[PDB]
Amino acid sequence: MNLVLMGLPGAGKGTQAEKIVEAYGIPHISTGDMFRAAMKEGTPLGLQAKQYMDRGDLVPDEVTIGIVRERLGKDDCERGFLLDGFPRTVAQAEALEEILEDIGRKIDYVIHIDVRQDVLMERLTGRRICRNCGATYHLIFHPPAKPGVCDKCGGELYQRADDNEETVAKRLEVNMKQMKPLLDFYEQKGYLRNVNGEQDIEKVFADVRELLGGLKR
Ligand SMILES: Nc1ncnc2c1ncn2[C@@H]1O[C@H](COP(=O)(O)OP(=O)(O)OP(=O)(O)OP(=O)(O)OP(=O)(O)OC[C@H]2O[C@@H](n3cnc4c(N)ncnc43)[C@H](O)[C@@H]2O)[C@@H](O)[C@H]1O
Ligand SMILES: [Mg+2]
Ligand SMILES: [Zn+2]
Repeated sequence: MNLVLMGLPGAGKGTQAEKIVEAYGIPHISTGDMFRAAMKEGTPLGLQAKQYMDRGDLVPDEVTIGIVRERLGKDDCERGFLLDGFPRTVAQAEALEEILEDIGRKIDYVIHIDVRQDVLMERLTGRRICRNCGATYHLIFHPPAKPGVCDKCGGELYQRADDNEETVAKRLEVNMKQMKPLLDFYEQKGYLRNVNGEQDIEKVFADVRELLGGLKR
């Protein structure tokens, strides 16, 4: 399974990626996760990315493409992979085609989790994640068994810096501008498939398993 997840900030991509990885054993590759880990470590790329992420802007194309090229060339990607929130621009998608031609690992399907913008502010301001393993919760929609504690590793939950009302409105504007050109790129390829993201979390995952059932595991 060679897969991409696309969708607006807060649509449910991370939530569904956790369930796909647990079921099928393929590597989870999230560019947002990679940039936040680098920022916490204080590396030159992490400090560059921080200026863009704090505002709600996208990180420039070529440095982003470069970290993806290197990750996908690893041995653990031989029998499949899941890209979560990359690509984000048509220039990223064009580069990704050339990378996969070269290593012989072409995309099976692009999964678009479709959610309208009027519900996304409430999704993002109540999001809480695990400091140690990244597991995703929501104080109203999907709370942990014990308050402030991860169900998976027992670590402390926290609110991301970028999940504030002012930075969320900027993220929605920036990412919406890229949606129609990216969706048109993959529709013309023939392997874009749509999922209704405005359902219960377990029903969204059911529809995702139904999409993926024709692939070898
Ligand atoms: N390729 C690239 N190019 C350039 N720059 C890049 C880049 N990638 C990253 N960057 C930079 O890095 C930053 C961060 O990137 P990114 O982290 O990828 O954050 P985002 O891009 O803003 O996407 P999120 O990770 O925000 O949302 P999600 O769809 O995964 O939803 P979730 O499952 O958590 O769910 C949301 C909430 O709702 C809940 N929820 C999930 N599903 C449902 C449901 N069905 N019903 C109710 N609630 C639900 C969850 O519990 C959760 O609390 C960017 O702004 C940019 O600066
Ligand atoms: Mg994510
Ligand atoms: Zn955890």
